[PDB]
Amino acid sequence: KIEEGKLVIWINGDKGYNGLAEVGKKFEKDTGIKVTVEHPDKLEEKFPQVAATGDGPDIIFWAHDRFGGYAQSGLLAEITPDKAFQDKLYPFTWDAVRYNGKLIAYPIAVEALSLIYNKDLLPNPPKTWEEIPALDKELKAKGKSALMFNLQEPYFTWPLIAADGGYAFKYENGKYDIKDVGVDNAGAKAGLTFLVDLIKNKHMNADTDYSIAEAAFNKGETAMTINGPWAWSNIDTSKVNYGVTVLPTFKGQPSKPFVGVLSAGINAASPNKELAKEFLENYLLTDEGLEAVNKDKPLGAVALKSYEEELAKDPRIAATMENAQKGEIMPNIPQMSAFWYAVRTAVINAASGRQTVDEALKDLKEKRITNTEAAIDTGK
Ligand SMILES: OC[C@H]1O[C@H](O[C@H]2[C@H](O)[C@@H](O)[C@@H](O)O[C@@H]2CO)[C@H](O)[C@@H](O)[C@@H]1O
Repeated sequence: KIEEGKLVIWINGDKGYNGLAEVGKKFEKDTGIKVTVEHPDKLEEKFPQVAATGDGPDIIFWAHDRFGGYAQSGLLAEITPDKAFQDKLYPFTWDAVRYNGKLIAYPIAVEALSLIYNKDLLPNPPKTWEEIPALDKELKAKGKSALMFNLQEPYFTWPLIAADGGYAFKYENGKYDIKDVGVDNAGAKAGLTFLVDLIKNKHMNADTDYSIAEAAFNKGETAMTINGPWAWSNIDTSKVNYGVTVLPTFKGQPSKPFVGVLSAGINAASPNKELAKEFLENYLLTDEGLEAVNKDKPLGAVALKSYEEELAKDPRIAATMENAQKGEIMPNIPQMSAFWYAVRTAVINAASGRQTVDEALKDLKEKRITNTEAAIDTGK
């Protein structure tokens, strides 16, 4: 059971959890309540099974896409901020994190992937994916690579896949249709085919993960990488001279990155619901609170209007918001969990040569997605 008179927060390791501890200590200073920030492995998978026990954290921090699934399972406490508080944050930020015509979590900040490039050895970055192969050959002669990024997570390869009209679930107007899937259309296949072509011709390695790709760019071994605002902190200290720019276009069409919204939800089992609300509204979601977190590891464009006006001057955040405009907001429906688990396998198998592109994306749409939806509905 969860301890009453205490707050336990979970947040992913790539975020600024040490900054969240500072606001935690300032909270303990004022209220006498010990805040314990944690960042366990696979917390998005760990939360639901533990929340249904047994119970885990009081607050859970993750992008909005998974929260609608949590809310369906009755895991999240219903929040009630008044309109005075809602006006402090951006309206479209509240729209993401709204499920079933109801608010389920406090949104913190919005985040979208951008092309991060080393401007000392690549002063003129490529505007197209199509230019990268030839650029890689020029750099390989110098003993370096053109592009490296996490291929093990489909969040990073989605931008290219969606560039020519690849989508997850087709909307109508303020709705989504789970029967209508866009992961096996001309645009999705073309996007993935070009990516696997980069692998086939040794311009990028299929086993490249987050850690390896980050190491490569920050050590100065690759010219470009694709990542969000959270990664900027480590590049600053690495002293690599870099810039943040619009993602490469494919067939003249801009890449469409799935835009996320870091949001904090209160556990339904938590006996510290008031303290949770007290912490988030009055300590975290303030200029002072977001500074602490943002200084540790950047959040990107934040939901709080007052503080966002300050950050908007920074050209990195303009480039993040430019990539978000071209991209589109993630759905927050419960099926996004099964979607992500299914697409992940499909992309990996295609990149490893286990399946061909057409085989993987056909299997994804036809069989894999539905099997995954059945897996989580029953016990697994
Ligand atoms: O790769 C699938 C994964 O994508 C998103 O996860 C992002 C997240 O939005 C970022 O905040 C950061 O943590 O990087 C992650 C990529 O590993 C979805 O939020 C997530 O549900 C999904 O499984």
